[PDB]
Amino acid sequence: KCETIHVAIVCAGYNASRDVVTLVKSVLFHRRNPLHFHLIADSIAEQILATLFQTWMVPAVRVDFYNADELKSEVSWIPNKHYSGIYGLMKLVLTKTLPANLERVIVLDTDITFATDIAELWAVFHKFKGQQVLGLVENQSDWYLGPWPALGRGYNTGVILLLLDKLRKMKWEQMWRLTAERELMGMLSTSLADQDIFNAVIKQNPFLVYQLPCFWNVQLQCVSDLKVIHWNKHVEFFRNLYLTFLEYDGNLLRRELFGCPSEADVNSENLQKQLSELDEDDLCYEFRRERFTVHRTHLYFLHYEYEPAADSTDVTLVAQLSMDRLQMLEAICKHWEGPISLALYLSDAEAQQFLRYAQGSEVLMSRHNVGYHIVYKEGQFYPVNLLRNVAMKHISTPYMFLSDIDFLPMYGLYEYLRKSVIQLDLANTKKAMIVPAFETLRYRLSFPKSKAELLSMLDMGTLFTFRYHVWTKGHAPTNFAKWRTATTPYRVEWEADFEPYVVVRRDCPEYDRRFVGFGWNKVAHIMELDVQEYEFIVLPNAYMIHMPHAPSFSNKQYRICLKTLKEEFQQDMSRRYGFAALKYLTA
Amino acid sequence: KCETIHVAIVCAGYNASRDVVTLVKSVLFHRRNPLHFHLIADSIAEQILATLFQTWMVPAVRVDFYNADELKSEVSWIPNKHYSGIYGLMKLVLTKTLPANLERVIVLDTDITFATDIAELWAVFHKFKGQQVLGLVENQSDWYLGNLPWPALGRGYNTGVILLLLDKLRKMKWEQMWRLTAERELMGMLSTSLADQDIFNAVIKQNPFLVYQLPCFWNVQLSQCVSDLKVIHWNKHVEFFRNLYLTFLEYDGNLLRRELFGCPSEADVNSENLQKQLSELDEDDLCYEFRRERFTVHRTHLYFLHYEYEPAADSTDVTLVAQLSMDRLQMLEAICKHWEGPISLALYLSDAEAQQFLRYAQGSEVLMSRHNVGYHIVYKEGQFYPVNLLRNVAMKHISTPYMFLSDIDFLPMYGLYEYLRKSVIQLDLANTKKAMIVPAFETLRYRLSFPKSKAELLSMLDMGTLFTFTNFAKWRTATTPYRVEWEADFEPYVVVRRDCPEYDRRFVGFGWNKVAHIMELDVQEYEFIVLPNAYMIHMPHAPSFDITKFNKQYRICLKTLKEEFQQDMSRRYGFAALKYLTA
Ligand SMILES: *[C@@H]1O[C@H](CO)[C@@H](O)[C@H](O)[C@H]1NC(C)=O
Ligand SMILES: *[C@@H]1O[C@H](CO)[C@@H](O)[C@H](O)[C@H]1NC(C)=O
Ligand SMILES: [Mn+2]
Ligand SMILES: [Mn+2]
Repeated sequence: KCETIHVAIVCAGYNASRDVVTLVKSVLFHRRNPLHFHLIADSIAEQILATLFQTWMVPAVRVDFYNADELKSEVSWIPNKHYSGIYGLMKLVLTKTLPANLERVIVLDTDITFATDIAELWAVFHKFKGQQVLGLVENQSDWYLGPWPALGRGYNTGVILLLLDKLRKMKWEQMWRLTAERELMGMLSTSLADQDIFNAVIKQNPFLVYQLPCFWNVQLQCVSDLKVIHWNKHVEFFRNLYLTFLEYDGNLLRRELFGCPSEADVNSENLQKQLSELDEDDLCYEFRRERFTVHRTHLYFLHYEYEPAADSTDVTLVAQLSMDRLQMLEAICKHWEGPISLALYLSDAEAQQFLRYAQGSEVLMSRHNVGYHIVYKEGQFYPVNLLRNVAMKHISTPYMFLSDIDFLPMYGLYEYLRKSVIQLDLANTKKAMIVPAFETLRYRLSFPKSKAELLSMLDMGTLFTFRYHVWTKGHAPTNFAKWRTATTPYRVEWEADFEPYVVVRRDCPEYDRRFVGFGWNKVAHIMELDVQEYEFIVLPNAYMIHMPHAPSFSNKQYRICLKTLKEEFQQDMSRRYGFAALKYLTA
Repeated sequence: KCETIHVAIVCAGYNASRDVVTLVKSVLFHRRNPLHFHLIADSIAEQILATLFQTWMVPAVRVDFYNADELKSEVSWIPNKHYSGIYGLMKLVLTKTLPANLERVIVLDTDITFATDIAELWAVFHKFKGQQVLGLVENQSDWYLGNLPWPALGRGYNTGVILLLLDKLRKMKWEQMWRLTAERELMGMLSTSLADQDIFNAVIKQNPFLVYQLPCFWNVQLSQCVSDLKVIHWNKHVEFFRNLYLTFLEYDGNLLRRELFGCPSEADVNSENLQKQLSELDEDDLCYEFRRERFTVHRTHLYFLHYEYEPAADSTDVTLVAQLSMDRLQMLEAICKHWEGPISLALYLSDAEAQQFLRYAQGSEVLMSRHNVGYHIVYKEGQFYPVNLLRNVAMKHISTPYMFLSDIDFLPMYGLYEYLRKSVIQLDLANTKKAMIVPAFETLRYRLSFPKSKAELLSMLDMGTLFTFTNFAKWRTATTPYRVEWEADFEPYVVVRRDCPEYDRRFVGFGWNKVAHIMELDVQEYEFIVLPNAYMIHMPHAPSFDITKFNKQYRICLKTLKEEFQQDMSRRYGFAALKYLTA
């Protein structure tokens, strides 16, 4: 029928989070039933996958999280060759942690790929008989034939089918615990973690197992017949399946399936709401719809480790990019030694291309303090403020430096900003520190190593003020004339369309998502800063340089619609704040 | 069983060719039986689809072509408001054109998508009874029920999906039957609005016993009856069906090369030679992947977009030839602004990227205004950028006697096209083996004012904003084309006769690909002539993913491929080759 199929997965860390996304893409493509994922996760996986599934909005898919750390005390007495083995052991205790009403589940490891509809494997449960409660595929390796005890060749636990009711009725907890203790007296440690334990139980209790055909867990023989693949001539085809699912557009999987009632979690309810309230006749409909659009988000795509800073002064460089600016990553890493947060607007293919590039970069693999957040492409305009908000929400520091992927910061800018947060008393007062922005017209080989070199180059016409030839306003309030000779930080007041690059405390106002596509977004943000009486201080020894780039993908209606978005922003601001808004409209 | 299912499709033109590839993807994803396609095609479709199925190498799939142009006289007497309707009319004559041994077929239109195994529809033939020979789904529009009309029975029927019992149709003298009906109706109605469909309906009006009505769900006309829907007919609830269409558009066609699990096929001979060549290789060699990719066959889709070439009066027309990946799509409009003559492009894409490119072109006025650009899709496969396969695909399929072998990242000078034509006449390229060199420069400025004369070019060089990409002084001041000799690692951009030697397919990835090509031109005694007034400029761009590929072993293997080229050259030619080794 439309019965819901229940899938339990243990997943800890960043790699497992990626891998489970790939598994889930595989199940969804061929699925025809509702799905309920029970993710037993550590804190890292729980955060990443929680946000991921919230923003994915897959119809008819429920996801429950179970804290895996709170489970280690159940299996930590069983020694393992690899510490990660403890997570494997946790399958043994699913009967305890899963809800009591849940009668049967399919357990999968993260390196499993589906090649068919999961309803078939789920249907195999009906062929169980009597005291059969475990469904497993023979271990296709000769590990147990030549080592913990096993029944014949033994069984692989990458794919397990559990009758939870019967397992609870048989008091499975006591049984596997006794078996484990009894065998652990002789064998000192488990090599293959849960797998070992399971085989011993099935060896001791050969009535428990129902052997699944080889083809429900193809451990990489028996291409039509192969249905579930397990990684560790026909290999090239399956590697192409795996690559096909890595790169397959997750957004295509939001497809609804009738016959079955769908569930719109809570975010989908409100999205449907907002898209209904809209005026379809209005010619800026795409702008309003992308004001409310929800993108798949995969936080912390790569391994991440932040080292707690002594001071409460640490600063994160925050930026966003699409694939055409991948070239900037390493450059920034050479110039900025502190933590970095990046929102990357990619397609799934581009996400995996980025994966390969980053793993093949010495600088990127040596940096563990850069969080790379993937916002998957959707719709027609570059959601610059969505991206900025995603990057700036997920930082590990009290202060952040809001930059572009296209600037290279001054060498030593990071430590200088920390000294500045101390010097300008950013801990006790509401201030926005400005980093003066300059530009170059072609890539250069010697980067200025001092403000004196900066000034010499500027006097030769090889460096210029940022956007100097198009919008001299926007950075003119910085006053580069007095910055030139200044030695003390100095205060500047707000002017129309002013758009500096600032370092601020992390809980500052976010960007307004109504301004999709290229427009007056940063200007609106700076106005938001100025109403809340953020003080604009220019730093006498800081600077950043914009690298030249080709334009990225100008209809008259688009100009008109931006103008209407600007108007509606000023009107929501007049209502939002009050008399304070007036000094900005006269601009 | 392993019984073969026969599918006949009428396809003319470029749009139809893309659409039929989509149809075939959807059939292959669900098929479990061998397949035999009967493609009734105009010349364009025959060229396109012949190459596509040759390179696709789908197991257990046979493809026969029937020249549709030689069939026009069968139906041209039936006037239509659309000339394209003529190809529709050709369904009426399948009993004549399909082979005599062929008992039954499924006829499909190009805009059909399958959602299930085609053997189910094929089995529906067994429910036919008595004098029934035509299987059709009711027409879901109200076209025949009112003024929005040819005679029809009730709703009428949709002709996008038809089941034909060819034996009984031949015994019934079906040709005279529908012809009689067409003429009788044609005396009253002056022309057909919907072509073959009308005539079919007229027959069913006159002969209501012929039809077996298929359920609506074998031909869902979209312009309700979701699990039960099996075949979709294209023309809120839309998003589900467009997502199926997107899912088949984006599916990796190469995955459909999987073997038929129950039935042994023979994969013609293109797989026979691929298998031979991949067996003869030495797997112990550390450049095995390069050698394996020397012979890989990539799925190829020539003329992915509408193409229309205007025959040149004189025999001097030149084609700009180039290759690109998705990351350089931005360049197309620029090249079209600089080169008004014909263009042939090899695009190394995935299926998703191919459909994204379709969208991009559909939204570009400069690209839609140009009908003289051929877009050839070489679908990605393997590990290295098959640059010379790409160049060869692009340069073989041109419409002109001469070709300009360029790179996607240069913009040619304005008016280069006419200059090259005038040059082929003055340098007598019709009677002699010559390679005209187009001097290539480069800029590091991203906001460049493109020089509109050689004098402006030279000033920009004198101010340091342009630089070379020989005696530049001889070119600087030259006014006559001049001859230059070959030198080590020589690599100019040349305009040559269309039958010059092709690129050597062993050079996968970036290395001595062009060096070897130019070296071939020099052994076959082409003259290198520099044009004094031609030039093209390299525009700065973000790097591609070549930047990732270029492992130590990859450097070693590229140098090894150069060595092996020189060695095969010494064997093929002789002492004339030695002067290139001494370099
Ligand atoms: C996770 O993958 C990264 C590279 O993608 C690797 O450096 C790291 O060691 C992996 N973590 C493991 C194997 O625990
Ligand atoms: C072919 O399809 C394209 C869509 O890309 C359309 O713009 C064009 O008008 C079509 N031409 C014909 C003759 O159907
Ligand atoms: Mn910029
Ligand atoms: Mn280039």
